[PDB]
Amino acid sequence: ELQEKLIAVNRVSKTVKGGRIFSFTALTVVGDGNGRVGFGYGKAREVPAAIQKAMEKARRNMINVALNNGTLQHPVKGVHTGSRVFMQPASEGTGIIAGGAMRAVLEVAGVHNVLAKAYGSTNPINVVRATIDGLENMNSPEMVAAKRGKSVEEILG
Amino acid sequence: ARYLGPKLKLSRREGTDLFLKSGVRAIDTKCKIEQAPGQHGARKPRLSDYGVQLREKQKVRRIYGVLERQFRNYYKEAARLKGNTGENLLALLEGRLDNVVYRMGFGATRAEARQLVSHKAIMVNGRVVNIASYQVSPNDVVSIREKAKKQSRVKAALELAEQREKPTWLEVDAGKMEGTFKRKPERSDLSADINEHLIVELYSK
Amino acid sequence: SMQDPIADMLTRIRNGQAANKAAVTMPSSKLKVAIANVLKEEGFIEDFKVEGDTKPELELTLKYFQGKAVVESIQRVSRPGLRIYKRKDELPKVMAGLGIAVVSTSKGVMTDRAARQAGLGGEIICYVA
Amino acid sequence: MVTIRLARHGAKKRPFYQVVVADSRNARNGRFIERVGFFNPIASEKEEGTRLDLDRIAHWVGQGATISDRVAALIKEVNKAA
Amino acid sequence: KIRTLQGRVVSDKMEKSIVVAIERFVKHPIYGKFIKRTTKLHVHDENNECGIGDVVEIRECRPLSKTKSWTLVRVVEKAV
Amino acid sequence: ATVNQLVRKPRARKVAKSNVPALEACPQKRGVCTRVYTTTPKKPNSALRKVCRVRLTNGFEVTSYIGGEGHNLQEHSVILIRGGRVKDLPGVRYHTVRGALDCSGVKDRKQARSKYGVKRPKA
RNA sequence: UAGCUAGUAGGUGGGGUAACGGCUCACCUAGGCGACGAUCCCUAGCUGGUCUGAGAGGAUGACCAGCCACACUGGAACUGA
RNA sequence: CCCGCAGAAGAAGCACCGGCUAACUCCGUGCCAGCAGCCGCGGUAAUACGGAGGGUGCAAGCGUUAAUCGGAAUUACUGGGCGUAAAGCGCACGCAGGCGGUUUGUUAAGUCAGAUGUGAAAUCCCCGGGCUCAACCUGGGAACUGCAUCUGAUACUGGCAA
Repeated sequence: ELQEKLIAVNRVSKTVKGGRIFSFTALTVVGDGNGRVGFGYGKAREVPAAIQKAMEKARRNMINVALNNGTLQHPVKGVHTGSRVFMQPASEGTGIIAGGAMRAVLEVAGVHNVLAKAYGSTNPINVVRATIDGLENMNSPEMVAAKRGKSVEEILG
Repeated sequence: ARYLGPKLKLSRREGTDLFLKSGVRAIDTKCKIEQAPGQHGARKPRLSDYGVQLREKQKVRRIYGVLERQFRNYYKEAARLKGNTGENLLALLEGRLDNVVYRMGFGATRAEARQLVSHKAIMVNGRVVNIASYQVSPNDVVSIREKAKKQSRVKAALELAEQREKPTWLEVDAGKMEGTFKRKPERSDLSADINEHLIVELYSK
Repeated sequence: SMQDPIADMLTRIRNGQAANKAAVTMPSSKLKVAIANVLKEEGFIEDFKVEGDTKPELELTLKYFQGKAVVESIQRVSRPGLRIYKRKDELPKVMAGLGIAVVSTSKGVMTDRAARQAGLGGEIICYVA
Repeated sequence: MVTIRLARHGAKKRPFYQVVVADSRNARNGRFIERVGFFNPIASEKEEGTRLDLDRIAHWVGQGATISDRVAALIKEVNKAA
Repeated sequence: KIRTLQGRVVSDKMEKSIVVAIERFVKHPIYGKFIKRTTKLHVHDENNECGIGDVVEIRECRPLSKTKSWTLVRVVEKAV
Repeated sequence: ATVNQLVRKPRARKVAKSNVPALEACPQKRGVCTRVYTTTPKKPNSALRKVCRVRLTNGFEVTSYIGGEGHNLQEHSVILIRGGRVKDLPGVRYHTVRGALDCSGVKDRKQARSKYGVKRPKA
């Protein structure tokens, strides 16, 4: 019911007095498929422990995003540390059109539409922080009407 | 243009029954399923995100026996059509003449159905068609030609259809051998286990 | 040297929202009042004062529904170095329709939503959402 | 010299003639003023197979448009009265 | 009604003919900027009724030389 | 940026040149094929690559690589030259199409026989 | 490629063309174009269209069609609407 | 195009399998033979070479080469930057050019609305029809984002006057 998904695994080194000592860094995202997303980075000496420490970090770092019956509300930019993530509302887009580390964070959000495009850097670690940043700042018409207009009807035509 | 090969090995690579070898014996019982697509079939590969798209795209193609060139034209026709692309693409595959006769139950397998339609045994609307990829329109009727009727192939196949799921978009009488195509199939009317979500995504790259 | 008096509104409002200022003031004009009247009836600004006899000071008063800003992003479109005009069928929809686009049409200054039922477009003043 | 003639179109062994108003010095499928209808030699009983804009044809013959042999039979074939 | 175009006189010492530049306010095809373009024209008129550097009225007429297919109509807001 | 400067000087495209400057818009050419010899590769590799200089019919003098194991080229026997560099030998920009006018296919090649010009085995 | 142009820019008169027009001659005026690129060099038939591209754009002009120019090369005229 | 005869008889190959990218072992050679679009393999235990088996992809086609676009938001109008990655002229004045505080009247030049002419046909798209289906042909519509004229709107830019 949480729909876990690992994205990428990278091997890093420390270069100590004895020599190179290696370590593994993972990148996982979780999400119930109804509007909640969350990522955990994680790092350990071996791959299964580096994955598992990313299992727990993502669960406690979940954020809530309101969805328009399975798609996002409006087109939005998602700039975060050289990664210019942009997505269009794509009403009934019939399949996730998204790139690397773009599909995993979106299919756990609970979507099957919207087109995506990533500009600038394509680093997996930054773009998954770019997608959540683009998702969280979005507002739906039921709370746009609260902050301005004081009416749900006239703000959407 | 056809497969012409071991049409149970395609089910072993996909890990599910594709109804390529249904026949009289319901349970297969000779497949060695999920353990030998080849020499190294015991091992489980990593199956990356492009792989789950390619296996999903091939699985629907292995079922209906449609090649890549003809299947890609079906996707472009489903893209230009109004509504959901995956719904139209499954409707286009379910509207094929060789598919619908298997849905009528006149063929035990789709390959048997594809051979039956090619041999001028389908007599649709009083107009004989031997094209497997003939897109049947709603409220049409299909029948069996007298020169190919009751020749121990179809009566062995129509008695195999009562253990099937009884499609609700068509009606079969099996006494006059006249099958009608009432409406376009819906998403809930078909198998409902196939995921058309991965199908559209693969053709976008 | 103070080329675009409309973008002077837009940089003061946007900085007024980030600085959590309750009210802002600027030298008023007829066009400055018209856009402020559009923002008044749409829900971005509750009221504005135009006090002044020879040097009117358009005293806008910013609102905050929560600790965040009501005016999320507001941008200048019809810059004096690049004028932008749009037809009735080419009026943009900022933020999937739930964000207005102040347009200077032949009947006056109003939103893109109001201009479409008017059946005529004009100069796209700004994108406020 | 303005003439009303047929333009050979369609696939091989499936001809489709479009009755057109063109100049006699032009080609068969070449430059023309305007088209005035079509004609289907290999037709069916579906709904059609011969259609002409007779009011525009009579407009051209007042300006000296010569009617060629086949369409003159087609003008007789369309049967203005019935 | 005849289509008349405005324009300002550039050169006058041309012996019963005159050079007038027409300014057109056109949009750029790509960048969308409004660049003021200039359209010079040889305009026919009587001997000298308008000086150098003034706005005149131009209409299209029969060609009268290797250039100058446009003639003058009237002179409004004359030179100073 | 600064659109006013753009109307005075538009965006100049990145002009690009091909890696095979032998009669652009042409798949293959033939040459008189003089001086078949060998060349040692660059330092990360070590071999005795069978390379060949080609005097093309257009007047160009270029060197080409002979793919496959063994050839029958000596100072003559006009061959077919196609594009494609080596990334092992500096200067070699082309490849010899085995199975052509005067260069036979590589012997005992059962796999990838469409390349190297090898026909189907008889039985 | 920063200067180009001397029937060249315009005017008067004559001749010429189915027709205006330095189209062509006599005379006079010293004009005319050009930094919103004149002249010079290289290359290229143009367009509806084609391919690609979400779009904007980019490349392209085979086939069908419209226009142009050419008919061994250069030049010239006759017949003929 | 339809009917009759005979029988599965007359009809399947091509590329790839280290990652990018779908697919693995074994044998032989040992920085040799050779592969390779890039990263890079081969140093006597090669999923990268050659062969065998197995598999993957496409299919009367399959690979290679050549050319264009895309990815390339590495020409950024949409849609990039200039402290250290490439990028502030050493500084200043200043012509053309570009932009320009605020109020009123006027103009409608730009802008917008409507109408007319035109934007050939063929081509794209949509709704249908006809070839056994499809390719293909065809009817109608839309489109041809453009240009010109006329009638208005006067909010914004421009001209004029104060």
